[PDB]
Amino acid sequence: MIQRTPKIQVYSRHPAENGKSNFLNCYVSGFHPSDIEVDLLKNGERIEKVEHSDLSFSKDWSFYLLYYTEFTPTEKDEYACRVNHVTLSQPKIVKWDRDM
Amino acid sequence: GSHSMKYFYTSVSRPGRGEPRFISVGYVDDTQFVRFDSDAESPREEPRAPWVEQEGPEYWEEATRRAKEAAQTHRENLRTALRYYNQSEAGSHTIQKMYGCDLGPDGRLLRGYHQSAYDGKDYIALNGDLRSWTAADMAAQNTQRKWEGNRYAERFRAYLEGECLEWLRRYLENGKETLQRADPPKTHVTHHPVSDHEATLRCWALGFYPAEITLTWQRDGEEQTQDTEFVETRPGGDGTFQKWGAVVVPSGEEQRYTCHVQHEGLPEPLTLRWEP
Amino acid sequence: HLEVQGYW
Repeated sequence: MIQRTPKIQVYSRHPAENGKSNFLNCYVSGFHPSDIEVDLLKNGERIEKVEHSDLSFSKDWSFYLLYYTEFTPTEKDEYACRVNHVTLSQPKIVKWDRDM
Repeated sequence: GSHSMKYFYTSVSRPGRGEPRFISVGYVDDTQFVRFDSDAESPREEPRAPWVEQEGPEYWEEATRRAKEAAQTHRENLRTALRYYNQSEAGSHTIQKMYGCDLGPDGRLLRGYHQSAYDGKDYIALNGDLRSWTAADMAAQNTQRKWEGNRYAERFRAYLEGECLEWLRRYLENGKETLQRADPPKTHVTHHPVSDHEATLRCWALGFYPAEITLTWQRDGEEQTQDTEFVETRPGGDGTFQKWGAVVVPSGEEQRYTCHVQHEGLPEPLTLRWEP
Repeated sequence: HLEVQGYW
């Protein structure tokens, strides 16, 4: 029963521009089993309206999921993605970077 | 152009918490059009695309019935697997099954897919000839002989050359504007200093379809592998896709690097250079 | 959706 650690990407649908409405995305893939819990934080808290795609997998049977929510990038606010999976001793947090 | 339709099934057993959860997703190329979750307040084939939502009650009721049959089959397969691998009913397990067909530019069955994995690892797959099977282990061999005894591959072939193809064409015709239109990627180069002596050149390709794309970096027209990074192609959330590739460069050599992008929607392979 | 059921 192989267990793979989830890959995490945190990005924006469009190139970020402070004050301009945008879409924050968190793509978690290559994980197994499919049991997991993704959450979007904004300054240390969780996001209310957070939708995700339907469970699916890739060629090598690796599961992938896309969580997403609307957000307006600023110079002060911090956005991040938190991932809880069995292959993780503690919830992994990936901070959003407009350069990635 | 060559297209494809595929179904992805995921059944997860959860001892003590009821029946195994079944999740089915339907795809045309890289565009999901249907979904079925057994944990849904109302387990019923749901549409995830506008060019499918217009279908009559027959499509949804029939699709739902078939989906439920599939789920049940996956339950029985879960138990059978518990026998094969000599496993307990108190333990959790996973079964994944992908199966679809590819429509050639002419209209004939190009390729066929029917493969399944158990607990993350390959279980059994239909070979390219669509007539022979490949079992990953001793347990899967039982299934292989089973399907060799009941002529399963033949019937499945009948499915591929039949309903699968016809429905694929129906989908392609009902939504040509979104399924047959390949959009080119918006590409651009960014520069991110990682030191007073090194910098990061990141090549961005955004909002393209389908997902098929190729990004590369070149030092003086060659090809960079050392000090490079390519992230897994990601969805934009609006039916499009993204992908960037970065390279670490000695400060002052940025103008010696070129990003090359190959995509279906591009007339000619793009070549970008950092232009601040 | 495939209508034929492949039992392991």
